[PDB]
Amino acid sequence: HYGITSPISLAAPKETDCLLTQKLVETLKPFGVFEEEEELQRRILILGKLNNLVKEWIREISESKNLPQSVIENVGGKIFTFGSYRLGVHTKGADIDALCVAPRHVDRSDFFTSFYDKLKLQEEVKDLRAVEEAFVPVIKLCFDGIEIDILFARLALQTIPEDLDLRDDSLLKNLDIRCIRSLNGCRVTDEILHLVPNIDNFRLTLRAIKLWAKRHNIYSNILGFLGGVSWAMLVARTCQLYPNAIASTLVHKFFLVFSKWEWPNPVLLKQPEECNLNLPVWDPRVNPSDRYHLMPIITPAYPQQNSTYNVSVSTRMVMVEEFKQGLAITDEILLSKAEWSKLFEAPNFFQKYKHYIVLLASAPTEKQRLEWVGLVESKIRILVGSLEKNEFITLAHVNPQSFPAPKENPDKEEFRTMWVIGLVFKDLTYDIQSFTDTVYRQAINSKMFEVDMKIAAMHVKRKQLHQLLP
Ligand SMILES: Nc1ncnc2c1ncn2[C@@H]1O[C@H](COP(=O)(O)OP(=O)(O)OP(=O)(O)O)C[C@H]1O
Ligand SMILES: [Mg+2]
Repeated sequence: HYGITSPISLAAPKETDCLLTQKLVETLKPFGVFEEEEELQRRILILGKLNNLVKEWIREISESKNLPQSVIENVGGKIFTFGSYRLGVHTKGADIDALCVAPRHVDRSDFFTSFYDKLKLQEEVKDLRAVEEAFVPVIKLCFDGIEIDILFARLALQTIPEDLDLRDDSLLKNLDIRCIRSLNGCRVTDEILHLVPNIDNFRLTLRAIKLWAKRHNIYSNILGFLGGVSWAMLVARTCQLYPNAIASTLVHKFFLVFSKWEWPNPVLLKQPEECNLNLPVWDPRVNPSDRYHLMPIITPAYPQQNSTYNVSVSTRMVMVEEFKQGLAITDEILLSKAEWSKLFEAPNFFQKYKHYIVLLASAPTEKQRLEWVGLVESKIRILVGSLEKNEFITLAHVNPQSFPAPKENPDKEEFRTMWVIGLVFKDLTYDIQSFTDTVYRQAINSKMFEVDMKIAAMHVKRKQLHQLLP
């Protein structure tokens, strides 16, 4: 079977679960969860165009390197996809994650120069922006209105066979880490798709879970919660444990299983083999550092890593409790005492805590507000870390959903967004100032700050929140 343990139940559904699974599908449609068929066709044709451009590009490089006409006639080249799109659970408006795989005679500097220019002169391309210096180098663009983030990797192969499988550990044999990191995404995705008993049932379930997580304010890797990959792996492990169940049951078992999971025991999709290479691998047995991890969900391809080391005490608490409520609602639905709609109802965040901290960030230009909000959000965990060390606080729940904030000037217009943070006690002015000072500081030190880029935080009581809001 699938997994590092035996399944929990091999039971198949009853017609009763089949019609219950159809009502789920129906409850999801209004939420944009399912992309339109005409649009999926649009995206398919778009990738074909891209795949060809990559082919065309590589051939030209194969010619400038004068390689024999035999090689030139067989070098190949290919565009691989990964993440939600490749998983089959991308929603309306979601971006596409792609990797460009080329043979050895095409360097990375070629990707950022020869290939970048080729995209630059295509009629369908817009917003062609590159980031050659990121953790995972990437060229971003908007192809016919579709956001596409493209990684790049150079393999030690002379030619790229159409049936190349990127899971073969040998492919990493002595390669630049940049290349290794760029391959990780596809491998992890391709692994997940090969570790679940029934993909179709996996897709529909993942669909339901991601909506639920987003609606319940716990969807964000950056802010210490879970991102697409993490949710996909949790859902996959659930499938491995109920190989013959369908979506209505899996969604339920998802909550049954994880609301009772004993953290920090790690969530693994397969047994980790040992490989000669010396790459970072999550392993509490050899690495003491990895023992402090709170809610580990490990990547299935070498080198395995914890996809959620941003999860703190607060976030872990929040999600554990959210799993319990989740289990409860599905329990009713399964007893026909509730509708699937009840699972996707968002409990008013602005009313579920007796205290809150509100983050205000703004810049002089819409262009800047967007850039500023970027930097700010990456630092919000710092404040939570502080709020946590405080002896009077139990947890800080940052709502990963920011938004435009009220006017602070009736005259000139304003580009100001805001955040609302949940609090739970067992004054806060000092911790908030350290944060504020630290944000203004790190931003300025890393040359990513402009005069008039403001950031203010303030404590507020529930009753007073509704004021500083719509
Ligand atoms: N920790 C990770 N391990 C392996 N692959 C990762 C990891 N983080 C990101 N990726 C890959 O990069 C992709 C980044 O997009 P991200 O938004 O994080 O997830 P996604 O599920 O593809 O997208 P959605 O949020 O569902 O739209 C997702 C996955 O294919
Ligand atoms: Mg994505």
